Amino acid sequence: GTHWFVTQRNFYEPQIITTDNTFVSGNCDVVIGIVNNTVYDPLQPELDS
Amino acid sequence: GTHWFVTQRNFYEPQIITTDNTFVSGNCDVVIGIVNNTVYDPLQPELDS
Repeated sequence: GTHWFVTQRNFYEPQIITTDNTFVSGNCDVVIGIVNNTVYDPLQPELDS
Repeated sequence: GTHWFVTQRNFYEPQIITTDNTFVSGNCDVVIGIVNNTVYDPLQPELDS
């Protein structure tokens, strides 16, 4: 109800959405039901730090 | 005939060669029939930030 988490189908283990846990394919205008959220980039703070 | 791609066996989905889709093992003088090409590194362009 607040933030989108990634989890396995056999158990519930909250995990933050990241570029390592997701794959970039297609655009947002194809998938039906796609939702908007913030994908965390682990390299973003490393480059800024 | 232009650039080498990494695609699935059951489906043809051209994708640029990157360090995430492959792993470095052995050398170039062992594997038979190896070809020369360029591997895209996502960390190289991010160095400007």
